[PDB]
Amino acid sequence: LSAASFQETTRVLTDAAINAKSDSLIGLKENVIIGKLIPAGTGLSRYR
DNA sequence: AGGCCGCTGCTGCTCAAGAGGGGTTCGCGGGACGGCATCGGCCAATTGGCCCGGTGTGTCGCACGATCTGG
Repeated sequence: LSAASFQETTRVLTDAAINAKSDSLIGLKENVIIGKLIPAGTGLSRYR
C-alpha cells in the first residue's frame, strides 16, 4: 500500500498481485489511508 | 563454422434515402359504477345558573366613649 502510494503504482500493484502479498498495517501511511489511529504519539495502546 | 563472452548502440519507462408491414404504448375521452360526503331535525343529558332556607363567623359602616399627642 505504501509503495503503491509513493510512485510507480502500476508496477508495484502488478508485482504485489502475483506474490499475493499481505499488508499488516504497521506503518503511518497505511493507517492514514484506511482512516484509523496512527501507531505513534497518543495512538499507542500503552496510553489508551 | 558454430558456440559463446563480452562490448556497444538502440530503445523504452518514470520523476519533474426512402417506402411498406406489424405489434405495442399511451393518450384521450368516455362513461359506468360504487362509494362516501353534506344538510333539516332533536331531545333530554353532564356542567353551570339561580335561587329558598337556616343560622354563624367574620369584614365593613357607622354611633358612644377613653387616651394621647400636638396645637
